This record gives sequence, structure tokens and C-alpha cells, in this order.
Amino acid sequence: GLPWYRVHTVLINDPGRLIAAHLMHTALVAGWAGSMALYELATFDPSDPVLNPMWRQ
Amino acid sequence: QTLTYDDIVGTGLANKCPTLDDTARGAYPIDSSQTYRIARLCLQPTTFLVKEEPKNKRQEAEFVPTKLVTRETTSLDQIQGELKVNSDGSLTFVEEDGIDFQPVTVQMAGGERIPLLFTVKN
Ligand code: CLA
Ligand code: CLA
Ligand code: CLA
Ligand code: CLA
Ligand code: CLA
Ligand SMILES: CCCCCCCCCCCCCCCC(=O)OC[C@H](COP(=O)(O)OC[C@@H](O)CO)OC(=O)CCCCCCCCCCCCCCC
Repeated sequence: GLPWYRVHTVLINDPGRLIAAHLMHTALVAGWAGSMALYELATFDPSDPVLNPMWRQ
Repeated sequence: QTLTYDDIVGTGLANKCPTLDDTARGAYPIDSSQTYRIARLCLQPTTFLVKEEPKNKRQEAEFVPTKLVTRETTSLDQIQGELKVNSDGSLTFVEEDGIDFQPVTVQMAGGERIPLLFTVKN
């Protein structure tokens, strides 16, 4: 059967499922971006942009 | 005009103090041989400002504006007291009674809620 390192070659001649893989990758990246921001907001302290700016946090 | 409860109920006007015409710029004579009183005093806050806690390094805390969250429950009214005429000519109001406190919660940026007893007691 396919070795583990080749499972995604089943998309090479399947434009539809290639698009579906790409859509899923784009979803995961957009989701991360949303999740990361929400974590950052839950932990960010905005009270001092002088001595405790975001880059310190 | 002469309004009635049923005219006002639920409108938000029960929390508003009475107002005076743009043309009421006369003057009330004070007769120093006379005894005087405030028969109604009405205070209607319009803004609540809170001093931001100036950080350690500080420089100068400002009074920051706030969002009222407790609705139209803020006004002081039906306050009475005598108006004394002092002998240097000054007047002094000494509160006796009235609805002279309201609990009020405002909210600062970031979500800190700040309750306070908005009041003129005594
Ligand atoms: C756009 C980027 C991209 C894309 C679309 C592909 C696509 C593909 N690669 Mg290539 N490749 C890339 C980048 C990319 N690669 C890079 C940067 C490298 C260097 C590391 C390689 C090195 C490489 C090798 C050596 C091989 C492939 C192979 C393949 C094919 C099968 C892969 C498979 O089934 O994985 C299956 C993978 C798994 C079941 C699990 C992998 C688990 C990894 C190690 C950790 C996961 C990390 C995690 C998901 C974080 C995401 C990464 C982060 C950077 C975002 C497929 C056509 C194979 C091939 O040619 O077959 C014919 C193959 O032999 N790729
Ligand atoms: C963008 C990511 C991505 C996408 C679109 C696909 C898409 C595809 N894969 Mg690949 N795959 C991926 C990642 C991905 N895979 C990774 C990371 C692995 C390593 C496990 C594999 C391993 C893999 C195998 C072994 C096979 C496929 C197969 C397939 C196809 C059918 C779907 C399937 O069987 O899913 C199977 C894969 C998964 C269900 C991935 C599960 C990964 C989970 C979500 C990890 C999450 C861990 C957890 C949430 C951690 C949270 C934090 C922690 C604190 C708890 C399709 C082309 C099948 C195929 O057709 O090959 C011929 C197949 O047999 N893939
Ligand atoms: C009609 C013109 C047209 C337009 C506008 C696009 C536009 C796009 N193509 Mg290409 N494509 C075209 C013709 C076109 N294509 C043709 C003729 C072919 C050959 C069949 C391809 C084959 C092709 C492949 C194989 C792939 C693309 C991908 C993409 C997308 C990659 C960027 C992305 O996902 O952003 C991120 C997305 C967003 C920010 C949101 C997108 C929302 C838009 C506005 C679409 C809304 C729904 C719409 C009705 C669906 C039809 C989309 C359109 C591509 C037809 C992008 C939307 C890639 C893709 O789908 O990636 C996921 C991909 O895998 N295209
Ligand atoms: C330009 C940015 C970019 C690019 C080019 C890619 C490219 C890729 N990503 Mg995506 N990814 C990105 C940004 C990007 N990503 C971001 C910002 C996020 C959100 C954090 C994701 C989340 C994401 C997920 C969750 C998954 C991918 C996967 C993939 C691969 C799918 C094709 C495949 O089978 O590869 C074949 C695999 C390889 C070629 C291996 C690549 C090795 C890279 C360099 C990582 C090196 C090992 C890694 C560091 C070890 C992790 C250690 C840690 C767990 C302790 C491809 C390499 C999927 C994947 O790897 O499927 C198996 C997958 O599951 N990515
Ligand atoms: C629908 C449109 C849209 C909009 C308006 C935004 C807006 C934003 N995104 Mg989100 N995003 C979107 C879609 C969108 N996103 C999609 C579809 C995904 C899934 C992939 C994400 C995933 C995502 C991630 C992972 C992250 C964001 C982040 C951000 C923020 C910073 C953007 C930034 O720096 O980009 C910078 C982008 C670039 C520098 C792209 C450069 C493109 C290179 C140069 C390609 C050039 C190749 C081209 C073909 C050559 C052209 C030829 C030339 C001659 C013209 C901003 C609020 C960031 C953030 O703060 O998240 C919370 C972040 O980290 N976005
Ligand atoms: C969300 C994140 C999800 C990540 C999920 C996990 C990632 C996937 C798994 C990664 C681990 C890969 C294990 C594959 C391992 C395994 O399959 O190897 C053997 C395998 C043999 O491949 P063949 O071509 O023989 O295929 C037979 C097939 O059945 C394989 O599917 O070779 C490869 O995988 C090529 C790379 C060799 C890798 C060599 C590494 C071995 C080093 C051993 C020495 C260790 C250190 C000791 C020295 C001090």
C-alpha cells in the first residue's frame, strides 16, 4: 500500500479533492489566526504602552 | 405643561430634572430679614468621570470617561433644606431631607465596573 509519507499523493489527479484539501488548510490557518488573537486578547494588558507594550508581553 | 404619571411612565423623563426657559435670566431678591428654604432640589448627572490609577512611573492621572450601566436611576430629587442668610451677606443651604443618594455603576475601558454612592447627603 502507500507508505505513510505518500498518503496525500492521492490528490495529484483529483482537482476537486485538491481544492477540498486546500480549503481545509485555509480553514485551519484562518482558525489559528482567530484563536491566537483571542488568546492574546485574554492575556494582554493595555494599561501601559510605555513600559509594558505588547512586545514585552 | 402640567403632566401626569401616565404621561411620563416608562419614558425616561422621571429621571430628568425640571428645566427653565432660555429667557429665565432674571434675579431673585434675597430679603435678609426673611427665612428661606429650598422646597425642591433636583440633581441630574450627565457624565461620570473616573481618575485612572496613574501607573508607577506616573506623570499625571487624567479623569477618564465611563459608560453608565445602571440605566436612568441616577438623579437626586425632592431634596429640601432651609436657605440661611448669613450676616456677611452669603447664603447657605443646609440639607434636611430628600432622595439624596443613588447607587450608580459605571464601567471603564477594559471592563472595570466602578460603583459609587452618588450623593449630597448633609
Ligand atoms: C506547500 C508545501 C508543500 C506541499 C503541498 C507538499 C506536498 C507533498 N509533499 Mg512535500 N515538502 C515540502 C512542502 C510541501 N510538500 C517541504 C517544505 C518539504 C521539506 C520538509 C517537503 C518534503 C517532502 C518529502 C521528503 C516528500 C514530500 C512528499 C510530498 C507529497 C506527499 C506528502 C505526504 O503525504 O505527507 C504525509 C505526511 C504525513 C502523514 C505526516 C507528516 C508529519 C510532519 C513531519 C509533522 C507535521 C507538522 C505539522 C503538521 C505542522 C505543519 C507545518 C508547518 C510548517 C505549517 C505531497 C505532494 C512525498 C512525496 O514526494 O511522495 C511522492 C515525500 O516523499 N515532501
Ligand atoms: C491540512 C491537513 C490535512 C489535510 C487536509 C489532510 C487530508 C487528507 N489526508 Mg492527511 N494527514 C495529516 C493532515 C492532513 N490530511 C496529518 C497531520 C497526518 C498525520 C496524522 C495525516 C495523515 C494521513 C493518513 C495516515 C491518511 C491521510 C489521508 C488523507 C485524505 C483523507 C482524509 C483522512 O483520512 O484523514 C486522516 C487524517 C486525519 C484525520 C488527521 C488527524 C489529525 C488530528 C486532527 C490531529 C489533532 C491532534 C489534537 C487535536 C491536538 C490538540 C492539542 C492537544 C493539547 C490535545 C485527505 C487527502 C488518508 C488518505 O487518503 O491517504 C491515502 C490516510 O490514510 N492523511
Ligand atoms: C473564475 C475565475 C477564478 C477566480 C476568481 C479564482 C480564484 C481563486 N482560485 Mg482559481 N481557478 C480557476 C479560476 C479562478 N480562480 C480555474 C478556471 C481553475 C481551474 C479549474 C482554478 C483552479 C484553482 C485551484 C485548483 C485552486 C484555486 C484556488 C483559488 C483561490 C485561492 C485563494 C484563496 O483560496 O483565498 C482564500 C479564500 C478567501 C479569502 C475567501 C474566498 C471567497 C471567494 C470570494 C469565493 C466565494 C465563493 C465562490 C462562489 C466560489 C467560486 C470561487 C472561484 C475560485 C470560482 C482563489 C479564490 C485555490 C483554492 O481554492 O484555495 C482554497 C485552489 O486550490 N483555483
Ligand atoms: C507559508 C506558510 C505555510 C505553508 C507554506 C504551509 C505548508 C503546509 N502546511 Mg500549513 N500552516 C501554516 C502555514 C503554512 N503551511 C500556518 C500559519 C498554520 C497555522 C499554525 C498551518 C497549519 C497547518 C496544519 C495544522 C497542517 C499544515 C500542513 C501543511 C502541509 C500540507 C501539505 C503536505 O502534505 O505536506 C507534507 C508534509 C511536509 C512537507 C512536512 C513539512 C515539514 C515542515 C517544515 C515542518 C517541520 C517539522 C515540524 C517543525 C515538526 C513539528 C514539531 C512539533 C510538533 C514538536 C504543507 C507543508 C499539514 C501537514 O503537514 O500535513 C501532514 C497539516 O496537518 N499546516
Ligand atoms: C478576506 C480577507 C482578509 C483580510 C482583510 C484579512 C486581514 C488580516 N489577517 Mg487574515 N486571513 C485570511 C483573509 C483575510 N485576512 C485568510 C483567507 C486566511 C487563511 C490563510 C487568513 C489567515 C491569517 C493569518 C494566519 C494571520 C492573518 C492576519 C491578518 C491581519 C494582518 C494581515 C497581514 O499582515 O497580512 C500580511 C500578508 C502578507 C504580507 C501577504 C504577502 C503576499 C506575498 C507577498 C505573496 C506575493 C505573491 C504574488 C502571487 C505575486 C504577485 C505578483 C505581483 C507582481 C503583484 C489582518 C487583520 C494575521 C493576524 O493578525 O491574525 C490575527 C495573521 O497572523 N490572517
Ligand atoms: C498535529 C501533528 C501530527 C504529527 C503526527 C506524527 C507525525 C508522523 C510520524 C512521524 C514519525 C515518523 C516515523 C516513521 C519511521 C518509519 O516509517 O521508517 C521506516 C520507513 C520505511 O519506509 P519504506 O519505504 O520501507 O515503506 C514501508 C511502509 O510500510 C512505510 O509506510 O522509512 C521511512 O519512514 C522513511 C524515513 C525513515 C525515517 C528514519 C528514522 C528512523 C531513525 C531511527 C533511529 C532513531 C534515533 C536512534 C539513534 C540514537
